[PDB]
Amino acid sequence: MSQLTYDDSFLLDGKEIRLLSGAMHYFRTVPEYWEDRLLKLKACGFNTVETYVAWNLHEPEEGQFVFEGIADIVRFIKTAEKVGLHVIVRPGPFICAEWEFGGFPYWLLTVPNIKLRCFNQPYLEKVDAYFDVLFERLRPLLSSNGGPIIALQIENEYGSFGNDQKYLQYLRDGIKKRVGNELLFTSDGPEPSMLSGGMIEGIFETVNFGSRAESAFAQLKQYQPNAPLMCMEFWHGWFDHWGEEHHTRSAESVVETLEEILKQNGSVNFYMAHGGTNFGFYNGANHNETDYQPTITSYDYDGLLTESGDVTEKFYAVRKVFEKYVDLPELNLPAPIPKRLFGKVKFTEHAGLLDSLHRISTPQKSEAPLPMEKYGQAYGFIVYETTIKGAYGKQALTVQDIHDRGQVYVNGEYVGIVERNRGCSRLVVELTEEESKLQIIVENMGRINYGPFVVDYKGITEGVRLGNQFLFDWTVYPLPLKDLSSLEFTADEVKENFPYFHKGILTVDKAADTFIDLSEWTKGVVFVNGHHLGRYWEIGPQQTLYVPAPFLQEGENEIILLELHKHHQSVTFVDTPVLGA
Repeated sequence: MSQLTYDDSFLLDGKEIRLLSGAMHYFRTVPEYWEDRLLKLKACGFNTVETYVAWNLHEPEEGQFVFEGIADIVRFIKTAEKVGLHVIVRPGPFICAEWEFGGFPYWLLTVPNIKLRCFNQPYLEKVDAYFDVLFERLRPLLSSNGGPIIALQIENEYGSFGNDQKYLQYLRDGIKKRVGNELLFTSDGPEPSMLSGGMIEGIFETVNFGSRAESAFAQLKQYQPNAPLMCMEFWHGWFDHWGEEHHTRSAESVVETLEEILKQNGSVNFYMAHGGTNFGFYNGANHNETDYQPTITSYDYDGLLTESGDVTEKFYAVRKVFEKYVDLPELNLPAPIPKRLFGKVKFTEHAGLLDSLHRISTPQKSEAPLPMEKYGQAYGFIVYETTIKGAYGKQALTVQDIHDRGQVYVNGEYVGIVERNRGCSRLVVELTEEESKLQIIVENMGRINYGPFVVDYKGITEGVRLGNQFLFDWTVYPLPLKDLSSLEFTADEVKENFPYFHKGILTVDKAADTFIDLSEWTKGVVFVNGHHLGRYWEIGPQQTLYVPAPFLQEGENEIILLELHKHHQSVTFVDTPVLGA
């Protein structure tokens, strides 16, 4: 059986090996396309593919395990094997990655007494149960069992979050028992605090970085002098938050750092080789010390392959470097996947979200506003509703706190938005009627996936108040938008500043990859044949949503667009994306 080990250098199958790995996440590309992307990586000269495992995808509700469709990690890994790649699996359980809640299921948030990523009994119990299932699926795929999985990562970048050695040791032991003799390793940033916090006794360490490999490896060598050098995440690109300029890095730049790595006899994992897409509500977020920053739908990442899988200038540039260091076959790529424009789709039908509540939700009641997790809701929008009795007059309405955006209505009139980034949590309302029906439509814009604010409840965290007076007696409608089939539509009025579903039909001669240009619109999401594309927002830099061909069918296709604020008559399908306005 093959085993990866190391002494001065990595060894596999009786020979020195340099790992040249590419990151690709199964959960970020539709399954129909996994082979295509993997074939492309192999063609570039990678010998390995590396993926995280997304716990939230696999255990969306506790005890409900999902390994189907885009979540079929077994299929993905078998695909890598077919194409001839070694596999590195990075099972977390926290994967960070710019993904909702760093891969943690929303339901962790409601576990009594839980503390994350430390030696905490409730937390470990959950990890153990999940790991028991997950490893059972992975086990046939271990190299020790003849499969392609040669290594696994123990936490992720733990040193950036904590220093709980008991936790790391427990995790190491827990993974060890569920696998074979595969190589176990950690990764961290090349800084003393990170290395001290994140290394585990007896376990190989790797570092992650975007530049300055000599420095990075030198730091690593202070803690781990003799073992082979590996950059487990070479951030050759970067990701975007809404409102940012699109991040790119030149091939020239990438090459310079790659050479630095390789010349030191370094192994490398490109992050991301293929990035793909944060479909649905799966995007992550960050928080700096002041502001919450939601990551965009596209995960193109300035990757070696584009979001839709196209080879790029970086790809050729990297292959050329690889050729200096390993002998490779003649380049042979798959036929490119066609992209088509499909033109304008008119929206002839519309439905107001506030007018559809029982069509797409079931009301729940509570004395105080609770965050959405408490109502059993992971992702999407939630409407909170209460009646105020008495004419209060002019009041300051405060949402304490708003995670992360909401639209406020009084007696069916729009009054404004509250936003997480702050000072922005207050509005002035005028309550002159005997009773006032208050409605707040809240968007979970994505759970934070890195740093100290990761305990990130969504909805309304504590309360809503007028002055200091909290409001009680709520009705709430969780809107995960999983099943829209009960919606009905008219050609009737549409109101600005109220969310509406807009429905249209796209007629397709033959399905092909395409992009929806949403530059005219303001903020929302789109569904194609029930497939949730992700979010759009006029602030950019992304202005199109990728539509994979598999989402489409010959004939009529159902396009449903939920727009939050400003409404228009149509969208247009185009053959190239706008990721960089």
